[PDB]
Order: sequence, then structure tokens, then C-alpha cells
Amino acid sequence: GPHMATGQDRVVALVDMDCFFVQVEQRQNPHLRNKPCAVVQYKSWKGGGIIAVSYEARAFGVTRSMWADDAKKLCPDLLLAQVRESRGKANLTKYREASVEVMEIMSRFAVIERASIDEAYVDLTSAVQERLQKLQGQPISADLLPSTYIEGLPQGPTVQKEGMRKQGLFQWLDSLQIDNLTSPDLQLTVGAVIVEEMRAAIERETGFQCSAGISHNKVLAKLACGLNKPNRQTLVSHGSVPQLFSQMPIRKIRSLGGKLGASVIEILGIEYMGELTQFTESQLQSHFGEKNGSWLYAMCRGIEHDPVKPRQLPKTIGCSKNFPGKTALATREQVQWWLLQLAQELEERLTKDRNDNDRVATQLVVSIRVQGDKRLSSLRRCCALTRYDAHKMSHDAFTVIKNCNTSGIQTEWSPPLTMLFLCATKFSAS
DNA sequence: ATTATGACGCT
DNA sequence: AGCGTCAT
Ligand SMILES: Nc1ncnc2c1ncn2[C@H]1C[C@H](O)[C@@H](COP(=O)(O)OP(=O)(O)OP(=O)(O)O)O1
Ligand SMILES: [Ca+2]
Repeated sequence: GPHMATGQDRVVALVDMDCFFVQVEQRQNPHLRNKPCAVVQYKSWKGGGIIAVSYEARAFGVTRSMWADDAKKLCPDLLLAQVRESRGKANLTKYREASVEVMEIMSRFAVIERASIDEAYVDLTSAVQERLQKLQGQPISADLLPSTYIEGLPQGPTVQKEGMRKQGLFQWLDSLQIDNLTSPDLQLTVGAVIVEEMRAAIERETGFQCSAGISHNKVLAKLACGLNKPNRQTLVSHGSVPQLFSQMPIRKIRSLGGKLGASVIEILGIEYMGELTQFTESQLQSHFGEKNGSWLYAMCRGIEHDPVKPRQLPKTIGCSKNFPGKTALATREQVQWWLLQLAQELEERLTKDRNDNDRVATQLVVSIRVQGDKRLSSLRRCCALTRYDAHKMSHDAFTVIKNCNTSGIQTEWSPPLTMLFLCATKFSAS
């Protein structure tokens, strides 16, 4: 009733760059623009592995993880851009720097939480309040929402996509009460106005297009973002939740895409998020734990309280390389040489980070995978990171893992290593 | 023979 | 600490 929380206290957005690495390469090489194209890493093995795909290529069925040779079978005219290779490994610097471009623009509008290389959450609550004070009861023109979809609309008593968009937007605005400055629906709408502005600035100043979700929390914002890709934004109101969730597979919600989501489905014998409303909070806690149970109880009602964390920079800086099948490292000289290569890229990135961001990493994490292990990581050890020196870091990394060697022979390494990973962590101000 | 990342929860 | 899960 009057004490039942509705989770409408915040305005939160999720900005998601469209086929990001592809856009980066297309900006650099105009020949790739408006073409079926993909970004690949390495080229020797089956033409290389695809890590990003343009929407033109997706129409042919091209997907991430697909080998370029196989993608060509579906899309013979597919164009390709290769990830830069340095010191024998893929180097993602161009995309990290492009990410910084976008993140710094978004930061002008509000505090952001860097979710990934090309996603950021935004808490627009305060900005919306300010903007509402300028409007002063003034209605919101549909012209201020040129790329916005209102989920669930149109509805009630045109066969084209854009036509439908406008009809929904019209119904939404027609029902708004611009008279109430505390109206959640109004707040969401102003949030979307600001996101239009943010997305316009991103495209103007970088050339990159993106999609966005606007709602009352991170999970709904994220879900909304994916509803109308690419180059569009979607508003998901609290009111839209029941119908939206009624046919929404549980795996579509952030954090429920893996084993937990599978267990929710199996244990409860349900398929859709909405079906969760029929269980008490205690019931959910009993199956999935105190934390998960509470989260699920609230989430299926469109309520979540995870805050947009003020963090624009990554917490860690890591370098990793796989050594599949026959290429698995089997000698001591091999292991040492590749640790050095990884350590050299790491030193380079750490030094840049220290100059730009006034901080120093204090811990070096070393991870390896042994041939046969199904897990991505077989072992993880840490040592002190006291100096940004590649030779020292590689030596220290070898030291902490050198006893993983079974070979009675000092020169041979067994079982062969199929993955090396160096990660700098635990930053302090400098 | 996907690969290269990155954040956070559990114990 | 070291491992697992989930995500771009
Ligand atoms: N599994 C992966 N391995 C390596 N790189 C990845 C992987 N997933 C994503 N990336 C990289 C390439 C992507 O361009 C970028 C952002 O990923 P993601 O948001 O999942 O898709 P995308 O931006 O390419 O397409 P979309 O338009 O659907 O968002 O990060
Ligand atoms: Ca993206």
C-alpha cells in the first residue's frame, strides 16, 4: 500500500556503443563504413577469430567467436579489420583509448560507472531535478526525443518501424503530468531528453553511435538498452514491468544468464521473470541464499538498489595470452620468453596509467592454465609489485609459478601451459 | 583452437 | 588469500 516501495527513486541510464570495435576501425578506414565487416584477431588459424560484427554482416548470420573462414561462407563479401599485434600478442590499446574518448564525454553530463570497455551507467537523478527546474511545468516536445522508444507502447484501440516509434512516444507524452516534479514517469522522460543530448555529443565529437536504456535502476536500464539496437534509446517505466517481464526469459536479466539463472528455472519450474512474483521472499532466499533471494524478490517487481558507482577508470590492468593445442608452452625458455612479452606490454600500460591517472599498482597477480584443465584458470598467485620494470615483473612471475612444473628436467615444462596472465592490482594514489 | 579482457562474490 | 561466476 502506502508503505510499499516501488523502486522509482532514481533515474539511471546505460549507454552501450554499437558494435564498438567495428566502429573504431570504420572511423579510421572509411572503406569499411556501411559495409558488412568484422574485427578479427590473429589470421593464421582459420582466418582469425571474430570479436566484433557490423549490423550489415549480422544480417548474413555472422557472429562473434566465429572463425573468419567460416564467416566468409555465410558472407563472401565480408570485410575484415585485424586487431593490432605487438610482442606476439593481440594488443587492444586502440579500443581502450577510443573508450576513454567516450567515457570523458559522458562524464561531462554526470558521474559514470565504467561497466566495460564500451558500456557506462549514469545516475541522472540530480541532473533531471535541475533540468525540471528550467522547464517549469513546460511540456516536453517529442522533438526532444528523436530516437527514443517507450517500451510497451503503442497499445490499445502504420506498418512501418519509425511510425510505430512515434505513435508510442505520442501516447506516452499525451499521458504525462508535467505538473508534478516528483512524478517518476516525468523524471524518466527528462532523463531520456538528457541521454539524447549525451548520445548526440558522443556522435558529434567521436563519430561513434550508441544505444541507451533509461529506467529506475541498472538492471532495467541495461535490459532497456538492448530492446532497440542499434542507434536508438529505450525508456522502460515502472509501469511497463509486469507486461515486459511476463514473457521475458529469466536468462535475459543481468546476472541470471548463467548457472544461477538455470537453477532458478530448474528448481522453481518457471521460464519467465514475471513468474517469480508468486514466491515469497523467504521461499526465494531458501533456494538461492539470503542475498540472491532478496535481490530476486525485488527484481522481478522491477526493483533494484545497486548504486551507480563513481568509477571511470578500470580497477585492474591485465595482459593475457592463450596457447591452444600444439602451441602449448613446453620449455622453460618458452615460459620465460612469453612472461617477458606480457610483462613488457604491462609495463608500458602501467607507466601510461601512472602518468595519466596519478596512481600506482602495488600487487602483481600471476595466473596460468595447464593443459587438460577445463577451468579457464588453473592457478593464481600474487607477489609484490614495487617497480614498473618488465624484466623484474616477469622474473617475479616465474618465481611464483616455477614450482608448478612437474618435469624432473629443469629445462622442460610439464604439463604444458595453455595460458599466461599478468594483472596489476591494488592501486594507491601517487 | 576462441581470445582478451574486467568486476565482484565466497570462504 | 585463492577460486568461482558472470559479463563485454
Ligand atoms: N567475448 C569477447 N571477446 C573479445 N572481445 C569481446 C568479447 N565480447 C565483446 N568484445 C569486445 C568487442 C566489442 O566490440 C566490444 C563490446 O562488446 P559488446 O557490447 O558485447 O558487443 P558490440 O559492441 O560489438 O555489439 P552491440 O552493438 O551488440 O553492443 O568488446
Ligand atoms: Ca556494445
